[PDB]
Amino acid sequence: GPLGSLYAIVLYDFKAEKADELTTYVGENLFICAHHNCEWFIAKPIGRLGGPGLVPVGFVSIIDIATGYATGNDVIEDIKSVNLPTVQEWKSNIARYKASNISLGSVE
Repeated sequence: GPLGSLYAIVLYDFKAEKADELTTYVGENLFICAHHNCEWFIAKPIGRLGGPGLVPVGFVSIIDIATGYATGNDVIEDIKSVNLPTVQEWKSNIARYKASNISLGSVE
């Protein structure tokens, strides 16, 4: 129901090929930072001070908090849920805005 934070799950170990590509690990948990052509994703691991990076969609799945299954949904639908801005629209926001604070709710 509530949105504002989207995440994905690595079902396969990705291998950074590009010069800005990032490597991943199979059966891993991570969150998308952006999406390109609803084909590529802007990964951003914390395990290491770096990222973000480009990752394949076939190597990541979107699912809600649970054991780890596929309901049959898609990332695109989740992209419009978390207003997941395209890597192109993100890069545009980068160096555009400045660290700020926004209203936040509260509920145990």
